[PDB]
Amino acid sequence: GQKINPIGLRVGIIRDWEAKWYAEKDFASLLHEDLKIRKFIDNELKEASVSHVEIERAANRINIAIHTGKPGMVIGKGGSEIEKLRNKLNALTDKKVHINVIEIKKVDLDARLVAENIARQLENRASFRRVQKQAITRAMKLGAKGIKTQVSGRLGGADIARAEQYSEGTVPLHTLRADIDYAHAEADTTYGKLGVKVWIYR
Amino acid sequence: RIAGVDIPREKRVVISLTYIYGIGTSTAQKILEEANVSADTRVKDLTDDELGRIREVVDGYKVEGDLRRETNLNIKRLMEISSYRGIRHRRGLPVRGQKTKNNARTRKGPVKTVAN
Amino acid sequence: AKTSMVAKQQKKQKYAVREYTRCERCGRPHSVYRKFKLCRICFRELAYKGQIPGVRKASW
Amino acid sequence: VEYRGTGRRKNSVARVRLVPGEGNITVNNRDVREYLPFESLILDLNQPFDVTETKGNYDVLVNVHGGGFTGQAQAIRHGIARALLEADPEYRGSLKRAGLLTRDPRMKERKKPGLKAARRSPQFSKR
Amino acid sequence: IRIRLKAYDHRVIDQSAEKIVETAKRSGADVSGPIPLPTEKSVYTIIRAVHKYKDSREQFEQRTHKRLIDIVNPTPKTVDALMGLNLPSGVDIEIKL
Amino acid sequence: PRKGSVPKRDVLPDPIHNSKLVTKLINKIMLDGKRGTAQRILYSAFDLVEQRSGRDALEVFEEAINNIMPVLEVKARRVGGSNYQVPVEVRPERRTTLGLRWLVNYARLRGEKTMEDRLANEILDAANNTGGAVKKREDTHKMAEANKAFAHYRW
Amino acid sequence: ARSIKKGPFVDEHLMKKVEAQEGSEKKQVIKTWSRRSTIFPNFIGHTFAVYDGRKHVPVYVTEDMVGHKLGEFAPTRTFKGH
RNA sequence: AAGAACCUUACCAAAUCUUGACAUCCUCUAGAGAUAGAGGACAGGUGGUG
RNA sequence: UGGGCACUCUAAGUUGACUGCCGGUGACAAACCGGAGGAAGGUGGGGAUGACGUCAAAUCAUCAUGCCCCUUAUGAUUUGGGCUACACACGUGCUACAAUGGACAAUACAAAGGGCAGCGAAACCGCGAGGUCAAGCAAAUCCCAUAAAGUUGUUCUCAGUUCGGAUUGUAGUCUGCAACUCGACUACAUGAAGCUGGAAUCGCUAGUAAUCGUAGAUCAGCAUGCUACGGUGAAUACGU
Repeated sequence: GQKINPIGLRVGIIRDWEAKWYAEKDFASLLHEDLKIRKFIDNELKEASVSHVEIERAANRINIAIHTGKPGMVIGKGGSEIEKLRNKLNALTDKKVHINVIEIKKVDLDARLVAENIARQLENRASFRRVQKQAITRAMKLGAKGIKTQVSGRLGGADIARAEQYSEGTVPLHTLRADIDYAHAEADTTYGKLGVKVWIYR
Repeated sequence: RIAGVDIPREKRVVISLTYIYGIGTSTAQKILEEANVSADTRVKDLTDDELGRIREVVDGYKVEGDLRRETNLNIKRLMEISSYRGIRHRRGLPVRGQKTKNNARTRKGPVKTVAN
Repeated sequence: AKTSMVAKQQKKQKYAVREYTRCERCGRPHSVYRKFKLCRICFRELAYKGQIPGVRKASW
Repeated sequence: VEYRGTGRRKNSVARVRLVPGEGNITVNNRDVREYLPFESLILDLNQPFDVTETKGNYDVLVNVHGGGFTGQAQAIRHGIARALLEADPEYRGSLKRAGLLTRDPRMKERKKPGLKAARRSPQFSKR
Repeated sequence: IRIRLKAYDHRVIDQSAEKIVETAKRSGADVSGPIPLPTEKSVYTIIRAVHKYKDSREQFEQRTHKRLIDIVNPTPKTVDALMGLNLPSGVDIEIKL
Repeated sequence: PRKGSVPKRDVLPDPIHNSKLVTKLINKIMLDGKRGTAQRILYSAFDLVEQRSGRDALEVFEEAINNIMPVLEVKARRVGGSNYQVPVEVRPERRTTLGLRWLVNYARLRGEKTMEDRLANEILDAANNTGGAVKKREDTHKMAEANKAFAHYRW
Repeated sequence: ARSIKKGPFVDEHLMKKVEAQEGSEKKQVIKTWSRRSTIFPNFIGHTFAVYDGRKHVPVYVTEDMVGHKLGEFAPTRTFKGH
């Protein structure tokens, strides 16, 4: 146990909560509704480049703001796809008509998208060194002040767990006045699970 | 001396009378409410007429011998019918249900150690 | 074992002293809070992302 | 003619009201020798009354709440010094020389995790 | 007339301390100043480790900030404009009325 | 320690006799933060020794303290298989700390009924060059007397 | 234990198989699982095969045993020394 | 383990069950009580290897 | 209490402590010593923050997971028992071995929290646990709630005792379908070891060591455990 979670450390100071609502009572059911929506979103919007999911609640209505790197894939050809998402969520408990899609223009500048992109290639028998270096190269080319990447566990199919970590630029994880996007992803391979961590600082 | 059990002299009545088996402090304070004794006079400064008043009250309670006999037949009954409390009495173990694994000395008695 | 004790806890027991609390996210039967219905582990992971409203690290 | 000089010590706040007059010290509408159990607290209370000569010249109408008695006594003492300057502001030339205008920050310590309560540690043996 | 607001974030309760006194002064009405009410801190202490490593505890807080604003001259244009609450979906409103 | 010197925490004069020495004696009698008793212990003994001797309570105390305070201590050096007991003269500040400590410790070790009478008994005995408190300094001097041959080993 | 308002406790099915046979002369060896039932005064001259956890130890109920639960008369643990 | 009378209990003895305790599509009567009578690919495993 | 909101609090913003300054030692420069304000002076004090790596350290029993097996069992529902068993040894604490104390009565001074079918006042009954009725409070508004050590007097007069409260007997209170295994308590009776702990050993240089109570998480009920909160509160620290 060495590194504190970058997101948890900076939440409330410079970062903001995803679940933004108040519940003096019924907090347990309202919170578990958030996870129930998020978990359903996770598998339904799997191949869509979904990075963050914000659930807001006001006047017995659930507001969902889904930040995606592939708008239109979620929305559909004018709204057909998002309609199925809305009504499928709508069937669960109350009504949640508000769904807002936010475009993520720099997909390679998002930690969750970069980590997921790395993890999916790793599952398809790819070099654990090439995926890190190429992804790192793209982010630095996009103006990021610094990017750090780490892939752990049976690198290349070996019988012993290792951890390949490559870094470029400046990634100060000790400074609090700095927004470092951190995300962890898993790549289930034939030899076992992999651990991907990305530290994109802009 | 009350009914055969001599109490320590040069002591206050409320304190000296607890030396009798079967009588404690709370019971002793009860005597001085009935018998008109100031609870501060020494047994050696006590007056014989005060002794009579005290002695009349004492036998009303289960004072001596009887309380010893009562407590024994209660345990003896537990021994005869072989309950949880009463079998542990035979083996000298805490009968309430305390932990006998490491800390039970006023029931086990002396520490007869086994070497390793 | 899991998936049987979880359903048993979900199932209404006969009396009011038979039911217990399990972490609805993972099923842990120990150290489960009541304001969040979450174990000490699931509390840490969800509070780190910020999915529990208003919960932040205390530094007093 | 109340010279309001505030004073805080530990978890106590004293509302010192200096008023002219030779008389006793009335802590929470009570004599200082009936309020404070010990005289040593009453000596520490009159420290700024003695450093600059104004002993007993004021009837301190103090409204103290919080803490025990030593915390309240020094909160009054600190409040008295912050009120002696409220009467005459040419008094600091000896109050700073004796350190009476400074809020003492020697407040208690956190119960440090991993260590037994405060800065001390539990028993340690070798296996 | 006792409008009170509770919020987990102090910034949205400071913004909620305002923005309703301004809709109170939108009509002709006197409103009392935002009363700073004591916040309620809930402290949680959990073991960081997933098993046995005790004495290593992660401490979390949750501060519910509170405000009190009192309308002193309730005009009809205030009861109609009382629905203009710009709640950011996370600021609880309790108008005692 | 290693880095320079440590400033010491000071005391205020006694409420009654106006002596910083008297207040520090209270700080020694005190157990478990109980000032109340310690303050009562001394005043029940200062006012008691006045009835025994006759002179002022603080006047006898000042005389007694002088007869407990040590003049020459014995600090330990080391050359090897022999430990050098090097006699070192006591600095004035440590003398009062030792004199007050030996008054309390050798009053506790005695006994008649209570602590106040023991303290008062030891106070008068010290002014008369008797008691354990003055027997501790007589042994402290004696060890300093014997080991004058190690005087020049004073670091 | 219990109270004076609540009174004594016997399992809702246990006494039913006691006042079932009391109109007959012969006592029975009723198998029992409720160790928590108070031995009632009507429990007299009756063998109760109380479950200790693995077996049904029988117990002839005398007057003195009224007051304690039959669980006190069924040894659960076994110990033969060290 | 920040909570062992039942539960928790993952352990043991009895009463039991096998598409299952759970997916995914296809009011009375005995009886400790469960439960009983009347008013199919699949699951699962606190099983093992930190 | 009317009235004010003055003081204090409450919580938002905003000043301040930056070697700015004044000297003097280094002008190889950094730096260092003392002084001045100033509430705070030299990273002002505490918290969070734990690099490369180390220990194949811990966790397949939070969870997931590669592989390996069970799959009318290694799965599954119930009642009872066990997890509390006791020849003993070890670690961590609590309580005392009293007179700076026991008891007996009066008499003060906090902080921090929690609370909706919860906190539960006031009254009444009971020796007491507690029970019956209950106001108010979704709470800076009502309740937990009273801090206790502390102060003042009286009593004991060094004694295994008016210290100590382990252990048993009896009769009860609450919670729970159900306190036997194996709950917390309350009364009356009893009254153990223990007269300050050997060799060894740990902690600490301030509001610390020591000492007194309060609160919370879990929780039908159950803490000498843990986490927090305050009250009283030492002192030499020359020196390497």
